[PDB]
This record gives sequence, structure tokens and C-alpha cells, in this order.
Amino acid sequence: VPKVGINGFGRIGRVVLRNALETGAVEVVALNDPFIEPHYAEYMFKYDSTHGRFKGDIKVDGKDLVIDGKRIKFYQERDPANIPWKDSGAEYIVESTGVFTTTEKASAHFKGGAKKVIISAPSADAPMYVMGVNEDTYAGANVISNASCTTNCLAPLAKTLNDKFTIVEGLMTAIHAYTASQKTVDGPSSKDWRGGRAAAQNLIPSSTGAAKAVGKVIPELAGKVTGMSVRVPTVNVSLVDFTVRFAKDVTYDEVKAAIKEASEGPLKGILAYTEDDIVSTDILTDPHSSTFDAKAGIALNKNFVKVMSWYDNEYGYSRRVVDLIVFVSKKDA
Amino acid sequence: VPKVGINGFGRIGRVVLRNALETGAVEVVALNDPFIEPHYAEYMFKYDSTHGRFKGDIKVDGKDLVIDGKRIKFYQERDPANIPWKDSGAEYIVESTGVFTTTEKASAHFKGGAKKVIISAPSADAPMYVMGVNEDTYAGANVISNASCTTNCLAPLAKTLNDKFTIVEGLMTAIHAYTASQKTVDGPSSKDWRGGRAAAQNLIPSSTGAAKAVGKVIPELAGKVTGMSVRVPTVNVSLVDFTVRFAKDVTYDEVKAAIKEASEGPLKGILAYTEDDIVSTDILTDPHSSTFDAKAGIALNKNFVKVMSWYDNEYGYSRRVVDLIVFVSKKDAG
Amino acid sequence: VPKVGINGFGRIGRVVLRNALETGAVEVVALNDPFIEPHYAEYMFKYDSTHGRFKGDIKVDGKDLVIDGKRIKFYQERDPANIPWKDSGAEYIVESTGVFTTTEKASAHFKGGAKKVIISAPSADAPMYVMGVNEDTYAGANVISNASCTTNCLAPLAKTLNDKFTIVEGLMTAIHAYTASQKTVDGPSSKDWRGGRAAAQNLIPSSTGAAKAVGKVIPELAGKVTGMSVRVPTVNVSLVDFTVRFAKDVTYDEVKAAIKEASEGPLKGILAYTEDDIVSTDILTDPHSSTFDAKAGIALNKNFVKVMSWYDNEYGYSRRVVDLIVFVSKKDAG
Amino acid sequence: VPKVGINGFGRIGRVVLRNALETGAVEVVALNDPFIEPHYAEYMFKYDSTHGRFKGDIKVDGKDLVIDGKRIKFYQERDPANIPWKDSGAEYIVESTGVFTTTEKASAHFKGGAKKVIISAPSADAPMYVMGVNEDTYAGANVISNASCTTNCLAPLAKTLNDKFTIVEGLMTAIHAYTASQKTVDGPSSKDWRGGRAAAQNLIPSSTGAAKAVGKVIPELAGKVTGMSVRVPTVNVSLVDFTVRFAKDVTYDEVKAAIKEASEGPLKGILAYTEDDIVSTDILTDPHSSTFDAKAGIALNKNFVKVMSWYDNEYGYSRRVVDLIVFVSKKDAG
Ligand SMILES: NC(=O)c1ccc[n+]([C@@H]2O[C@H](COP(=O)([O-])OP(=O)(O)OC[C@H]3O[C@@H](n4cnc5c(N)ncnc54)[C@H](O)[C@@H]3O)[C@@H](O)[C@H]2O)c1
Ligand SMILES: NC(=O)c1ccc[n+]([C@@H]2O[C@H](COP(=O)([O-])OP(=O)(O)OC[C@H]3O[C@@H](n4cnc5c(N)ncnc54)[C@H](O)[C@@H]3O)[C@@H](O)[C@H]2O)c1
Ligand SMILES: NC(=O)c1ccc[n+]([C@@H]2O[C@H](COP(=O)([O-])OP(=O)(O)OC[C@H]3O[C@@H](n4cnc5c(N)ncnc54)[C@H](O)[C@@H]3O)[C@@H](O)[C@H]2O)c1
Ligand SMILES: NC(=O)c1ccc[n+]([C@@H]2O[C@H](COP(=O)([O-])OP(=O)(O)OC[C@H]3O[C@@H](n4cnc5c(N)ncnc54)[C@H](O)[C@@H]3O)[C@@H](O)[C@H]2O)c1
Repeated sequence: VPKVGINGFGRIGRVVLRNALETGAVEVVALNDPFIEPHYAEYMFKYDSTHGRFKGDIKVDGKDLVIDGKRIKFYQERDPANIPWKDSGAEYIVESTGVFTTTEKASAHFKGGAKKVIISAPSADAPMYVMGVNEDTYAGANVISNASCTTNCLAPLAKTLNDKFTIVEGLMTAIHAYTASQKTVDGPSSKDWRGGRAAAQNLIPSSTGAAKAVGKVIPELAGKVTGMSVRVPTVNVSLVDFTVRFAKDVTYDEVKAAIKEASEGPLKGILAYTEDDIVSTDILTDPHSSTFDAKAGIALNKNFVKVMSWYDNEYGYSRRVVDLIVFVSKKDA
Repeated sequence: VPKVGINGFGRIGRVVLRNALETGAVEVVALNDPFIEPHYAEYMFKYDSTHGRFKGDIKVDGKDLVIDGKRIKFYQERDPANIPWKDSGAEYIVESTGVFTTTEKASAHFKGGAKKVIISAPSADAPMYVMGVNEDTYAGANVISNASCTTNCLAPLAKTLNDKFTIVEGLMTAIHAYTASQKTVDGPSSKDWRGGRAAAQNLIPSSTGAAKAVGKVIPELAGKVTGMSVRVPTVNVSLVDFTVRFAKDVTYDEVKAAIKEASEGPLKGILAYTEDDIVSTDILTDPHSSTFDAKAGIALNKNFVKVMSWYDNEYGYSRRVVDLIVFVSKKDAG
Repeated sequence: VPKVGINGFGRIGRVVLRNALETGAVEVVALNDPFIEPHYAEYMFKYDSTHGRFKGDIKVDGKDLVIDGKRIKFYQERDPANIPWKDSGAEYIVESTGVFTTTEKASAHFKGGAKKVIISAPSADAPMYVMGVNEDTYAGANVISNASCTTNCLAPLAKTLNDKFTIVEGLMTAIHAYTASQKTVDGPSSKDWRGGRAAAQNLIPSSTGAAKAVGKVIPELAGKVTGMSVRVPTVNVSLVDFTVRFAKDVTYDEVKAAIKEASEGPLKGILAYTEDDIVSTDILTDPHSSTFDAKAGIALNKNFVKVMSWYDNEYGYSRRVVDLIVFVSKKDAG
Repeated sequence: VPKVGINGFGRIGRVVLRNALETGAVEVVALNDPFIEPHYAEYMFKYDSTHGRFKGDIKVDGKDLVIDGKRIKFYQERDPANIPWKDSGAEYIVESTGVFTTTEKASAHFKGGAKKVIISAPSADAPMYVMGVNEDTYAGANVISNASCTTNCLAPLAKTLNDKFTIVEGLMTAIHAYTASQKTVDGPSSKDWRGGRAAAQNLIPSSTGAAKAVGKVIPELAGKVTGMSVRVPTVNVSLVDFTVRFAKDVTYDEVKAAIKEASEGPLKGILAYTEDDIVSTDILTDPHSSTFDAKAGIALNKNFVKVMSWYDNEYGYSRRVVDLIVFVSKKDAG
């Protein structure tokens, strides 16, 4: 199985490691985060406000972590060029700092001997992939992106609807949990002015390319889909709200059938289908990219419908990072 | 000038009272709520988790409330047929209990001498009005409805866009603060299973007739608009998300100009226009029905747009209740 | 293995069922809740905003629930005297509705054939027990009380410190999650004015007898301990803050060693001891009554100390309900 | 009136500016914050999630702010030694960055022409003052501290009780709103592991010198008071929980009378007294240091009592900064 390094031991970094240990699909052999010392890393991994306590064994030994018997090297370099990935055999680097999302910045990991870099975020210039949507277009690039949590929710849904019914145009709102880039109380934000307002007290509109990025992993939809997001006071779990017009005449039951069929077939494990009366906490720690909520949507007429899909923005995306490393390593061989 | 009675001294009942006192546009002379004694009512009106402390004077004087030197009768009748509205001269009754929303149930207020009843909610069998949209169609019905907060947000915006660009079809999501019918922890809500889950910890989808009701106050949009709601962990203030297709070709700048124009003219005080980077707390205790957020919307192409508009679901709607009573009282006088 | 019926399928009722299934220490064979139909009951038990999804299997078969293959009768009786506990063999009845906490009202279960009633709350007159503190004083009463979540947190801690150091006097604050009796938005609470204010937006002082009740389960502490609570914006998990004066001289390390010793011996599974840097979510779904937080306390001097102890007010208490039934059934048989 | 500069336009800096404008007691003529450009500063000041919209008028002119007609210079210097305070005549500097809390660091402001520096936080090596407690001990130090929000709450209460009843010993818990140092989701806080956990989902214990500092502003209480903090999911407003033993015998009514008397005389505007059933939001934007909550406290016996006092940790503290500057300016002038 691929040997993995994680740069940035944050929400995504720690949850990617949970998914690695849970599945065994990759072997995380090295960790880097200059703002966290090894003993502190043990604390942050063991206790989690969102996904509950870690259920395995973890201890510090020397400057390293030991998790269920396996040693993980822990470094504290601010410059990714100084991380010696080769000492542990770390070949596939998860770049989850949030500060090295361009190909140039991410490519620093090759200095320490990395083989591939997976940016855990959209990138201005690295090719983006969404498992179940366009992984087969992978063509060997050294630095790649797994897009965003929101794109991983919308794109499997949009691909399925387009294939069956032909999307003419669509607009998305992502009703999204607050994240680490937001603030407890009103303070300065680097992304945008609204982004700094008290996270747990506000609905906060936020612009996003993640719906437009659907048009890059699904070229047939370029220029046909865009949208925005509203950050809301939940610590985790988000909801895609997708209003879309089809070329074909559909009923809503036919929309549901198309989703159900994809969830039981080509997108099983990626796109789920439910008719239960679920709320956001029911999707906590669920590893799907996208769970279509049959009862939450509505059709106005035979061509114009609203559909809704849930995603654990931390947990589903993080499993997809693992899935994308496994797939790319197969192709590289 | 119009003398008002309020049945149900809840979020809407009390916030209607603050708007009456703030504007002086109506004189509230009587209140009824069987689950609040007069001393408790003073406390509930004095302190408010959402809109801050009442800035005036209030005291209890023997079963009555006195606010800024004016006596307000206070009753505790479970049956609205037993409220002697005539004793205080209350003629226009705000029916804001949530349990008397039909013409039959709301008509009980006439037994005690009410002249008109305004149901603070959509109604199955009473005409619905949205100020700035269709109040001129009022023709003397004795039981009327002020619709919902959400319809009061969407309809003035849809009217403006329809008038200027012709709406082909539109779908709405109301991202809505939690309310009194929701629960702190997972509890029974047998008629709305999701609505029983812990309110401040969940995103909670809900169906709503509020967008379809836009096609009832704007008959030209009948069959062209519907939508749903998502209840979210805020104590107040909500956000309409409107995805709409126009028959005419538009730029987003043209959409903004149409809204700004209406806000500076025929819908002043009802529909506001902003380009500021606001968030929900900035709309707290704002009396507009609808505040169009120009930087939050987006146009995909020349006919297909998503626009967003804020509303204080408590304070905007409550000011409209006062506005509607004034308007109807004037019409009842000629 | 005792056969249990649960009356009131609420937070405590459902979490008691979770604890019964998790441990197998009792067999829940019947449930009653008039406000929940069987298909709704499956939903409310399957999905939980606080403790997550149920990991086993559950379905409805006819009017019953089937959980992990076992059939569980489900009734919908408003009057507990009409619940036919006998049909399923239910002998030990968890009275978790919140509304039948006196012996007079709780005794209604005996009509349907109950053998014992455990009130999931303090009782005005039924004897109260805290596992680890006074269950040996149980003498065969047919209606008993498992006290409150807070008493179950404070009393095992107070007993240990009293046994070792002699408590002269103590005052407690329970920093407590909000509960089902609180309100999402400012609402009517005629017997607890503060308790009606928006739960997720306020710190809400509240008086409690739960610290004085430590004086009933530990009679030597009668009149030496009381306190109050503050209800805070968390959906679950609470924290006892105990400020206490000892007759003996102690260091804070001796305080810690006494609690660690108790946690490894006589109070294992009831009182836990930690030096970790935990926060409230770390105690979610933790079955202990009391988790002493070593780093959160502080000593002013050799006789005056502040200790703090965590408790999942739903899950800890609910496991104690299961433990108490087990203990009492053993006593009933020898 | 004194001319003021503010280094650090954060929660305290902006709420200090609001208090200066509200009272006119000082004239703010310059601001510095390298992370907030002028147009961003206008937005952050105009719109506040906690205290609401700014009521006055504000605009940017070039690189400076203009607020209600007066120009305010705005700099973005990361090194306070480079702020040209003299250009605007700013003499009294509010040091509210959180990062220059020592006499050596705060002294950087003198390079730019400042006359006095008031650190908006406790300091390891500058004298701390609490208005109503020890401001008369000021004797011309050039770098002073206004202590913390929590010490400004506890000290006036502790002085009053100790003056009348003699405090033998006391322990405090500050139930405290979360602040800008905390995190929205679990993130790094290597000096305070608990302080990194999701602020709005957790109760978070924390050590604090704020209770011990009461023994520094009140030397007669040295060694007799300490405590800790629990950070909770509110955006603002905190609650002091003070458990104290007196040397004299007292009733609770006598405790109440002593607090009320102080609130009406020497501590007016500093310590408030209430018997209302208030909750945290009722203290929002209240400028008192300390609001004694009569009904929330409890006496165990004639010497052992728990008292509770509310404080808007942003607004009360900020008004005290303004008050301290006024007082120091008058003493500086004779
Ligand atoms: N949280 C989500 O829902 C989510 C979902 C999908 C993608 N993402 C993306 O994943 C990335 C990480 O997000 P997050 O939520 O985990 O953020 P986070 O703040 O929780 O974690 C980022 C971590 O990177 C560390 N770091 C900072 N500078 C560093 C450096 N120079 N070298 C190494 N480590 C450094 C920080 O200490 C922190 O622990 C971001 O790009 C984000 O946009 C986040
Ligand atoms: N809250 C909102 O945002 C909002 C906005 C627009 C409209 N509304 C509508 O306004 C109505 C009231 O909503 P609310 O949020 O104020 O609810 P609420 O629960 O806060 O208020 C209801 C009040 O009615 C009282 N009441 C109950 N039974 C009564 C009776 N028999 N006689 C007299 N009074 C009685 C209750 O004691 C309570 O004080 C509802 O129909 C709601 O749909 C609410
Ligand atoms: N939640 C806690 O933290 C906690 C902890 C310890 C003890 N308790 C006590 O346990 C009891 C239950 O509390 P809860 O938090 O589970 O409340 P809850 O509201 O979650 O549960 C009450 C349940 O009882 C049902 N009920 C109402 N009337 C009934 C009737 N006549 N017959 C049968 N069922 C009826 C309701 O439908 C509801 O499902 C209360 O007395 C409470 O004080 C609660
Ligand atoms: N918030 C409270 O309740 C409270 C109460 C009393 C005291 N305090 C104290 O006041 C101080 C500020 O607290 P806050 O809550 O306002 O924090 P905050 O983060 O809201 O404000 C800090 C401000 O200082 C600015 N800043 C950072 N580095 C700077 C530099 N080199 N030069 C100039 N400005 C810089 C930041 O941009 C930010 O605007 C802290 O010392 C805090 O302990 C806070």
C-alpha cells in the first residue's frame, strides 16, 4: 500500500490519518506541522470535538508518534522543502496546510524526496480530480489536487443528473459548516470581509469557485454551473442546494431513481441515496462524498427542480484523499 | 390612532408591541395570553435575548400593564371568544397565538367586540396581504392574514423582478433561524420529524408553502414559484435564496439597478438594497421585509440568476403587521 | 437479567435503552410514550444528534419494535395506570416522563403489573439512591428514585473527600448543558422565569436541590452542602464545580491521590480520575457518574479547595439507572 | 478632554472607541492596526455581531477615518515604536493588541510622542488599577494596566464584602464567554491545549490569575483569593461565581444590603445591584464592571456564602479604560 506523508496536521490532516488507520488503504509514515509538538499531536489526535475520541492506541516515543504499534515520524518544519520525507519512505504527500495550494509551493516536497503531492484543496494550477467523476483523466502529473469538499459533493450528483437528463444550467448554494479559517469573534479575515465575523453567531455569505470547478472536472458543464456558499453556525457537516434545469422532461420520482441507480452502481460508496428524515448530525463521520436527500428537494415543473445533498466536509473529503492516493499509485505502477 | 389588541404575547406578539411603541403608528390597548401572568409579562417584555432591553418604562398596576404611562389591559383566556376587547376599545386584533389561523377560529374575537382580525400567519381560508405587493386588493374582509415572514421577504423582490424582467420560473430556499416550535434537544414533533431534532446543533430541512404563496399574492406568478426551507442554528434573522429564470435578457448590474430603484421609491421601507458585506447579525431588529444583498447574488447567464435577500423574521414581519393595520384602518374609514 | 419497561421515551428513556443494549445487564421488553408512534420511535432511536447513530439493527413489526432481533412492545398510553406491563413480563419500570415523580403518581405502574418503579429524577417522597454512595440502605421500597444527574456527579466525589478529609462545608455550582425543559427562543416558563429564555444564547442561573440532596444520600453532610446551577449553551455534558473546606490539612496532591484510589477500587466505573486536558465533548457518551478533573481544580490553602468533575448528564445517569435496577433485583432475590 | 490613541483595533480597541464616542469622555484621534486597512476598519467598526450597528456616521477619507465629523488618523505599523502618535496629539495610548503587555514593550509608544500607556490587560511588571478599588494609588507611572475584565468584576464586589464582613478566604470561577484567542474548530494552541478546542461546542476549563490579582489591587486580600475559569459557548458576557467565607456572622439579606448600598453610593456606575431574573444577554452592552445577582446567590450558613456577578467583558471593561484615562489625566493635571 502507498506510504503517505501529511503536511499540516489540522482538521483534514488528522481526519485523513483517521481514515488511513480505519481502512488500512494507505500507510501514514510521517507527519509535519511546525505549530504542534509531538506530545501535543498525541493530544489533538486522541481527543476530537467533532468525531469523538480515537479508539486505538497512541503514545509518544522520542520525537515520534506510535499509533497501534506503528511508528510515525513527526517533524516541525515551516518550510516544506526541509521535510525529509525519504527518511520514512513517505512517497505520497497530503498537502493539507492551506498555505501551499499552488503547484510551485507544493512542489517543495520533492526536495525531501516526495514522489507525488495531493493538495487537499482546489489549486490555481494543479489538475483537480473528483473520485467517481474524472479520475480516469489522470495522466501522471506530479502535483495534483483533490478539489474541495463542496465540489466532491456536487460533481457526482451533477454528473449523474447530466448523464441521464442533460443539465442546461444550474446554480448551487453550499450551506456550509464553519471552518478553521473563520473566527470566534469579529476579527480580521484574509479571504474576505464577511469571513471574519463571529462564526457561531452568523449566517455568512461567501463566494466560491467550487460549483464552477464542477465545470472543470465535468467539461461538458463548463459555463453551465456556478454558485456560492453560506457559512452557518455548525461545527461540521454541510448541505449542497442545487437548482437545475434539464433538457429532458422528468418527474421528481425519475430524478430520485436516477440517483438511487447511481448510488447502487458506479458511484456506490461515493454518492449515497436516502429517503430518511435526516438532519446534519446524522451525516457526522459519514465517508460518502454526497448523500442525496430525496425528501428535502422539490420539482417546480417537468424541467426545473431543486435537489439537496449532504456531506461531512471533513470526513467524506478525507476518505476521498485516501481513495485518490490509492488510485494514482495503481496508475503510476 | 387605531386601537389594537394582541392575542398571544409571544415572539411576534411582543415584537409587534415594540414596533407599536417605537412608531406610535397604532395604540396597543389590550393583551391576552393564558400562560403569562401580568407580572411575568412585564419581565418577558422588559428583557429580550434577541432585540435587547426595552428602552422605556413598564410596570404592573393591578392585573394591568402600564407602559410609558399608558394602561394596557391584560387577560388570560384560553378561549378567544371570552376576551372582552370592547372594554378597552381594542378594534384591530393581532391573532399571533399560532392556533387560531382559520377564519372560523379567528372570528371568535368578534364576540368580545373586535372589528378586524389580522392573523400573524398564513391562513387556509382568509385573504393574505403583503405590504408593497397587494394591500390595495383589500376590500373589507373582517379576518385577514399578513402571510409569513418568508413570503414577505420573497414577494416584494419577485414583484420587482417580474415587473422588470418577467419571471419564467423560480425556486426558493429560505435559510431560516430556528423558532419557538423547535426543540433544544431531540424531542417529539410527530407532524414534522426533522423539526424535533436539536435546533441549535443541526441543519434541518423543512417544506414550506411560503414560496408558493408568492403566487397567491402575485397571481401572475401562480405556478411559477415554489421552494423549501432549511432551519439553521441562529436565534433570529433569515435569508432568502432565490434562483430564477427571466424571459428578458439581463445583466447582473441591471438586476441590481432594478432593485435599488424600487428600494428608493415604491418599496422604500419594505425592500432595501445594500452592497455592504453584511451578515445575519447586521439585520437584527431591522424593520424591512427584504434586504437585497447585491454581493451575495450571482448571474450564470443572461436569463438565469440567484439573488439573496435578508429578513429579520421577527422584526420585519412585526412592523408589517403594524403597517397593515394602519393601511386597513384607513381604508375602513375611506 | 431483569425485565424492564420504560415510560417516557425521551432523552433519558432512549439513552437508558442504549445502555441496556450496550451492556445486556437488563432486558427492555416494553416502552410507553403517547406522543410517539412506533414508526416515529424507530426514527428517534436510530438517529441521535448527541450520541450518534444507533449501531445495531432496528425495525417496526406491526405495532412493536424489533431491536437486534428482540421484540419490544410499544404502547401509547397517557395514563400510566393503563400500561399493561404484565403482557411482556416487564417488572422494573423506568419512570422517565418527568411528570410522575411522586410515589402517588409513579405507583400507577403497579396496576399493569409492575414490581418496582425507578423514577429517573429526584422525588418529593420516594427514597433516593446514588450507586456508590448509599444503595446498601435500600430496604425493599417499591417506588425508588435514582436522584438527579448532578447529585450522581457530586455525591461520589463528596463521599470520597468526606471519608478521607472530613468536609466542614461545601458549595457547588453545576455548569449544566441545556435540556428538554428549556426553550429555543424566549418563551413561557411560569415557574422558572430564567428557564424560558433562549437556551443556546444565554448563561441561565437556576436553583437546584441536587447539592442539598447530597445531604440525604450522605446523611453526615446534611446542612453542610448546597449549591445552584448555571445552564449553558451546550446540548449535553455538564461540569460540577465544588468549593469545599476540610477539617484535615491536605495538599492538592493528596486530594488527587484519594480520588485516584477511589476510582481504581470501590468506585470503579462510577468515579473516574483524569489528568488529561479534556473539554466537555471528551465526556460525550461516557458512562461514569463523575470524572474528576485534576488539572481543573485549585487549592487556596491546606483546608480550602475547589474541585471539578465532569458528567454526561444523559449517558452517565442512564447507565446508573441500569446499575440500580440490577442491584435492586439482586437484593429482591437475596 | 484627553486625546487618545488606540493600538490594536480589535474587540477591546473598537469597543473602547465606541465608549469614547458614546460618552465624549475622551477624544480618540489616532488608531493603529497593521492587519486592518482603513476601509476594512470602517466596516469592522460600523457592523458588530455583538453590540449591533454603530449609530453615528463614518467614512474613509484618504487613509484616515472620519467619524461624526472628526478625522482619526489610521496607521498600520507592526512596530509600535514607529507609530507617530504626536502628529495627531495622541497622549494617552490604549495598548489593546494583546502582545505588548510588559513595561518594556509598552514603552515603545513613547518613541512616537505618547505621554501615557494604558495596557488593556494584566501586566507582569506595570501597576494594575481597578476603578472603584485602587485608582487613588496612582502616582504618575507612565505605563499602567487596567487589569482584566474578570478582576474588574470581582474586585469591587470583594472590596465591598471585605470592608463590611471581613473575607477570610474565597474561591472564584469565572464562567466566561469565548474570545478571539479561541478557535472555531479544534486547532493549535500550544500554550493552552484546552483553549484550542472548538469554542462554541465545548466547556473549556482554564487557569487564570484574575482572582489572585484581586489580592494585588486589594493588598488586604493577598493570599486569601484565587480561582479558575470555564470558557463557554457564548460570544460575549461572563459571570463571576464567588464562594467566600467571612469572619463576621451575616445573613444573605445583610449581604444584599451591603452590595445595594455600595451600588448607590461610592461604587455607582461600577457595581450594580439587581433582583431581576436576568440571563447573560440582559447584560449585553452594559457598562458596569460588576452586576450583583441577588437571586442567583446562596448562603450555606452564617459565614459561608456564594455570590454571583455579571459582566460584559467587552463593554464594561472598555468603559473602565475610558474612565481610567480620564482619572489619570486629571491627576496628571493637578
Ligand atoms: N475543513 C474542511 O472542511 C476542509 C474540507 C476540504 C478541504 N479543506 C482544505 O484543506 C486544507 C486544510 O484545512 P483544515 O480545515 O484542515 O485547516 P486547519 O487550520 O484545521 O489545519 C491546517 C494545519 O496546517 C498547519 N500548518 C500551518 N502552517 C504550516 C506550515 N508552514 N507547514 C506545515 N504545517 C502548517 C497548521 O498548524 C494546522 O494544524 C485547506 O486548504 C482547506 O481549504 C478543508
Ligand atoms: N417567529 C417568527 O419568526 C414568525 C414570523 C412570522 C410569523 N410567525 C407566526 O406568528 C405566530 C406566533 O409565532 P411566535 O414565534 O410568536 O410563537 P410563540 O410560541 O413565541 O408565541 C405564541 C404565544 O401564544 C400564546 N398562546 C398559546 N395558546 C394561546 C391561547 N389559547 N390564547 C392566547 N394565547 C395563547 C403562547 O403562550 C405564546 O406566548 C405563529 O403562527 C407563527 O407561525 C412567526
Ligand atoms: N436529560 C437529562 O440530563 C436528565 C438527567 C437526569 C434525569 N433527568 C430526568 O429524567 C426525566 C426525563 O427527562 P428527559 O430529559 O428525558 O425529558 P424528555 O422531554 O427528553 O423526555 C420526556 C418524554 O416523556 C414523554 N411523555 C410525556 N408525557 C407522558 C405520559 N403521560 N406518559 C408517557 N410518556 C410521556 C414525552 O413524549 C418525552 O418523550 C425528567 O424527570 C428529568 O428531570 C434528565
Ligand atoms: N475580549 C475581552 O473580553 C477582553 C477583556 C479584557 C481585556 N482583554 C484584553 O485586551 C487585549 C485585546 O483583546 P481582544 O479581545 O480585543 O483581541 P482581538 O484579537 O480582538 O484584538 C487584537 C487586535 O490587535 C491587532 N494587532 C495584532 N498585532 C498587532 C501589532 N503588532 N500592532 C498593532 N495591532 C496589532 C489585531 O489586528 C487585532 O485587531 C488582550 O490583551 C486581551 O487579553 C480582552
